[PDB]
Amino acid sequence: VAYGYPSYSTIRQLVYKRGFGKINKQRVPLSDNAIIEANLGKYGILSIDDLIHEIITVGPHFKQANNFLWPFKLSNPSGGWGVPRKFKHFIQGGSFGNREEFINKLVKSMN
Amino acid sequence: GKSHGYRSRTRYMFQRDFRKHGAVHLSTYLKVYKVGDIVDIKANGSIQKGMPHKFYQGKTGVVYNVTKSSVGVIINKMVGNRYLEKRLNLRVEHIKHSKCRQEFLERVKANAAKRAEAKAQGVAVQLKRQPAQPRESRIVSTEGNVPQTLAPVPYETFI
Amino acid sequence: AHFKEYQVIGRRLPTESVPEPKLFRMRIFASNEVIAKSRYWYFLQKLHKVKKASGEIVSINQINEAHPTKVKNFGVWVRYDSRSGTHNMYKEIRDVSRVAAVETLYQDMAARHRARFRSIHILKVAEIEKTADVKRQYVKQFLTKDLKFPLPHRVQKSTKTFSYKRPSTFY
Amino acid sequence: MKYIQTEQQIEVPEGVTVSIKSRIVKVVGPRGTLTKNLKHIDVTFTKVNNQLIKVAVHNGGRKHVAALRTVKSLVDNMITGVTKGYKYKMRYVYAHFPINVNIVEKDGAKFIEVRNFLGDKKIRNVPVRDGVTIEFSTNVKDEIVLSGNSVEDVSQNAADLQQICRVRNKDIRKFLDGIYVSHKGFITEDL
RNA sequence: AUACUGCCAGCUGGGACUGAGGACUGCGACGUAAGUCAAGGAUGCUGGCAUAAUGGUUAUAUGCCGCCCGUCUUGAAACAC
RNA sequence: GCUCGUAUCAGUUUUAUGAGGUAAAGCGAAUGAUUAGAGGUUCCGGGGUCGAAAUGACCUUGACCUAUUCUCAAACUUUAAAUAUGUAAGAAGUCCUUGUUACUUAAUUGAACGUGGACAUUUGAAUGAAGAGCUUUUAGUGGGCCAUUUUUGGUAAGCAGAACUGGCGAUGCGGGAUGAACCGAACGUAGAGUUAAGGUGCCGGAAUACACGCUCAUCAGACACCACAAAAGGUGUUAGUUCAUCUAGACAGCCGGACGGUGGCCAUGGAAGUCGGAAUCCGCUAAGGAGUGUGUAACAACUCACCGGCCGAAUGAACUAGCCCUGAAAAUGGAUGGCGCUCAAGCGUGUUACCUAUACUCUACCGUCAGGGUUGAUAUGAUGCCCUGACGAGUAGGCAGGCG
RNA sequence: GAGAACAGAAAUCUCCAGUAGAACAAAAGGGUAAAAGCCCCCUUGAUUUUGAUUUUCAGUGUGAAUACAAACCAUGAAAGU
RNA sequence: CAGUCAAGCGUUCAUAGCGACAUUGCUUUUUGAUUCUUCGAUGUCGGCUCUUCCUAUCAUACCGAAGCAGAAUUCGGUAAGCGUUGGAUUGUUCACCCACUAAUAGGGAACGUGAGCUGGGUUUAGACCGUCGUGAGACAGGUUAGUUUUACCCUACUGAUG
Repeated sequence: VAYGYPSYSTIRQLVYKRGFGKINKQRVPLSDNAIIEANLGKYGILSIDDLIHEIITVGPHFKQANNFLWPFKLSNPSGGWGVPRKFKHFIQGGSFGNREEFINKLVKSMN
Repeated sequence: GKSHGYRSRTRYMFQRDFRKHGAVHLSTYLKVYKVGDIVDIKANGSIQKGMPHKFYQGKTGVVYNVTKSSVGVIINKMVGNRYLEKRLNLRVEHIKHSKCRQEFLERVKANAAKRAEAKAQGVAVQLKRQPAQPRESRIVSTEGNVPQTLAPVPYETFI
Repeated sequence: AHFKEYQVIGRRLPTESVPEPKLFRMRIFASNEVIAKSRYWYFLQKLHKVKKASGEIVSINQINEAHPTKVKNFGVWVRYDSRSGTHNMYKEIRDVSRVAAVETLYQDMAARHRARFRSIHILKVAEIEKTADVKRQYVKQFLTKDLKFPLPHRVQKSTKTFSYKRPSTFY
Repeated sequence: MKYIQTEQQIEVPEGVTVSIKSRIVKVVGPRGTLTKNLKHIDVTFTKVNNQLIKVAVHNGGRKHVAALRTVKSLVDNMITGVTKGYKYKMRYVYAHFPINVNIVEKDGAKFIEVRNFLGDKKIRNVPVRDGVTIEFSTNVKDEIVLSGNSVEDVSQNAADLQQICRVRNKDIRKFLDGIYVSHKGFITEDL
């Protein structure tokens, strides 16, 4: 994996573009506040920005909101990976591991 | 050819201890076991009657039967692609109380007390345990703690 | 890529028995903040009894060069591992900045001893501006009074494959 | 290590002139003119005041700064040959068979003829380079003098004689026979 | 002041691929009014032809690929059958 | 298929609590090996003396002691990991004059099983759960082989045999030229974009890119698995510690050599030094000795130790490791894949741009699975019509829909 | 180790040290000190009926073993075994 | 087969020529170890014949070095261009002798080469002997006799038209 600390900006972009909820074991695009309210209104999450806020400022219902969010299907990075070989650690000049804050650049490239 | 005996390859397992050989102290006999008690198995090499097998050495089970000088233990043993229930008749010298259950009972009592205090006041007692959280913000001063600069040391043979 | 220099200050994790530990600092030449912190923990593990789990990093700061457009001499003490042993070496170089100084030092080590980044410890980078402190002749050579040299045999790059007059290497 | 600038000074006597095009050196003086090509050296020249010339290499390695002083010495050799000249005196060493040396002309070419070297019926013929003058010096038995301007041709003619007079199938520690160069000096020495 | 990072629910362009669906329904936006819209999937205008022109088949040529099937075998193009 | 419907779950973490005896370590700790070095009554291995006699007397291994670390152990260990591993983290649970019993107790004391009671919006860690509990029945299989890793035998083997694993078989695709297993990535039919591994001089899609070095080979080198090279060497070349000094001047070459009282040590064949011992009396100086070498034995017979002039400011000794070279010999002609490449198109390193997989993103369509909607006066035989979301490799084999 | 008279390095040996360096039928490993060793006294639980359980395991058998029940016994002052 | 280091040998003298104790290696002309290919068969030992290749060079060409005075030798370099025989015995490969020679080097090519030969050997069936076995029979023990097939195809080759 490549992981890191996402920003409010990258999280909002991820949710707005590649944002799909898990409703009755089905992947449905968010695309409207109605279904987010219908599936997460018990927890007070009544909009896509409510869900974004719950994800960013990790809340009491972060687990429920995140599990409602379908896994993000990202593309390959549009500018490449910036390394000749991915499967070394980020420290070693590879890709995998913890790019503490560079995950924003990577994920915004893939998204 | 090949040997697979009852006490095969148990040379160090049942070895008594360093400077703990001989007669066993009486607390092991004074300890009492009830049905449903959770017990660890660690065979005493000195006592050869009612000795557990080397498989059950280090296993934790539940008491299902109590007899004159021994106890019945329920152990789930992995056989192929499933667990089978195994019933052992082990002596109290090889049996010992497990402390995980004791810690959990103490936690149960603590949650009962905290819930009683919540019924008294209502201050969000938050019974459930949580993992180690990431550290919050903190400020580190430099009064008598000015940073000391370190550098990589040059190589020396030292021999 | 471009090396930067970071001051990395970190301490052991404060305990109740000992609040406010000694809070040691290093100067780390690294590509980015993540590698800077990683190298800080590497060297701290090499010197004192602490690791990333048992400690914390209290400050990381880019140290920019004081005058990044002046030419000075740099003495670099390094320690590196060959295919057979560990050796300390001392090299003198000329650059405008310490970070580029260390970058070309790494290039030089790779070119002359096949020493990769992993097998090099930058013991020290010291800036000297006074001559007779420089010891290497390949720097004393450009430390000459009123130095001037030509560049013979100029090769000019052509974007088109075919040229219609025979080239000249005058300069 | 790419020495930035290595230069040497070739001194020019008051009677000789060095005309140097790109890398074609021509030294003229009282005795004659000597020409040398240096296109293989990759060096540069700069005359100072007609009495010194600085030969320089910029940004050269060890093997280039060596060739710089090599060509400085070659120009030394040409100037010295054009001023004073070179004289190679070689003696004849023989135990029993006396070496019989003559100067012969087949189609006018001044070959040196060596006969009776260890008493064999073969005659050893060696040509003479242009500008090399052969003189059977008197007042000393079994001495030959090779004189000229180009030390290269003079020494190569001496070497040609010495090489053609090799002993074969014998112990050359005992059979000391041969023509050996005993003196390398100047035609106009002590003048 | 510029770097360099980060953010913009910032502006201005140049290209390519796709146009699924088909009788009102929804969520929105536009000076808060009837209406409009880029808002639950392309329409508008225009030209040539109406034919072997597009296309199908077929043979060849070209570029790049392509070992002989069946079998037993850990392994078959096999100098295994 | 059945019983149910999000839980009597999990190839995972965390917290708590066990078990282990491998790696390491240890041997002035047990067992067993193992090298050296002081002092011990010789009734207590073997060897001479005051002398007809031994404790009033010394050396040779160490038998037997002294605590001094030279070195070790698969079948040795005090200690002792990492990985792996048992259990628990609740409603079948936690707390009360009690109710039962023939068990148990001296005893309504215990044991087990309970009736009656107090626990809610947090029912007692995290993450996930494209449903959970299985019931019956049956196919093929029961030759395996290959990785990084731990490992046994063997000199080793493309050898033989075992480790948590991942693969090939059974599998195409992109890269490693070529290859069952390596790297990348797994496959419905198409279209755009972006990539992985690998690459970008031409073959060949893609920079004869940019930057710093190193290397010249009269067998260069050229990218893992992998299709090989070593010990030892080299003023080839490159980069890396100490000693003498540096206004008390640092090598190489051209030329010179030396003082006065000293002329004491072997047989009666020979020393101011050459097969030879004792070392301290004085000297104005730019150079001068009771003494440093090649066999006339004796002043004359070939050098020096401080030295001097020369268009004088660093050299001398050892060593380390980069490329290159020597070491480097096999049979048809020949293979960094080929051509070819030398401030490379080689080697080390560092930004970046670019190329392209059946992978990823997004669309169309096909099928499969699943979760649903749908009773309407005719114009529809209700898995009819429709909304959907996910998915698709495959030998042996199973099953289903069909075609003849 | 210090010890007696023959008598001795290895009978007869009184004390002092003695963590087991002994012994426990046998191979090896574990285990054992007012004992599991060595002596002495008693003895036949090496008995009866049938079940449950552990190991190898298919959770089949065989072998071996474990803890009880109901008896009948041995031993001990007894707890117990 | 070839290196590295040199305790020594070589009257002195480690390295002209050697060289112990150690140690680093090189295609497989040995022989093992293995069992991957071939058991609906890849014709087997040797010889004869013939071509080619390797070099770790016996001779010949040219050199370096010697404990090279000369002759004769010995140690090395570039070198496979060119040669490397005739015989007695044995089926032999290897041997071992007689000679000649400039020299009688070592090897590979499916341990080259059986639709090229041969068939002495091995290796069917006949037979004898010795030892073994009660016997039938066994014996890389010895003897003697014992069917060696086909190309007209494609390539390759050699020549020949077109």
